[PDB]
Amino acid sequence: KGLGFSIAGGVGNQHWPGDNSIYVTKIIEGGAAHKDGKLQIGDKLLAVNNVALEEVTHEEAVTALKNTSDFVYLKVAKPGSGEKIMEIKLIK
Amino acid sequence: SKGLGFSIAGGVGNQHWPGDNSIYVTKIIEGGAAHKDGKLQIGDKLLAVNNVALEEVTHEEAVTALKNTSDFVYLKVAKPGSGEKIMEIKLIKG
Repeated sequence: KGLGFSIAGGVGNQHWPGDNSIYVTKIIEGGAAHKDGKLQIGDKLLAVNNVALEEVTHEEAVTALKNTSDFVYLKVAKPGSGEKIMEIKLIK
Repeated sequence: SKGLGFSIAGGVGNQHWPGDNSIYVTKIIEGGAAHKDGKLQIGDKLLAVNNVALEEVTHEEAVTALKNTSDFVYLKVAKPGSGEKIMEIKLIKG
């Protein structure tokens, strides 16, 4: 990053007991994610580009974030919403 | 994200055959843009999508290039056999 944010969670690395989801835990100031403004700390990462982030390890979630091009398509759910999915496009 | 009517495989870190990083067409949907145009074939090696070279890239990158396409798409493609090596194939999204 790159995109200026950090994540926690993953299978075998649960951020809440019993939940395998990836979560944003840190958003760098004046970084790509921040400058856009849509992404918030606590948001669940559903998918990066065409790679689903449900039931993957933390390492796979990082790999998925590296192997975008400069063009990034994030799918995200806000904590306690819907389920409603939201798309966030970002440039590295 | 897909209206060109085909799927790919291969890529750095996701080789279709050992040692081979190339992107290959592995599926073509009957009735789709690729099918109705008729030039693209299962087995074909995909070299570019518009401005994006696909020589030594991850599968995620190759997919992403095909994701960020508009109405008219330019594909560069390597055909085996006795013809010209590179074929360009332009397609309209359905």
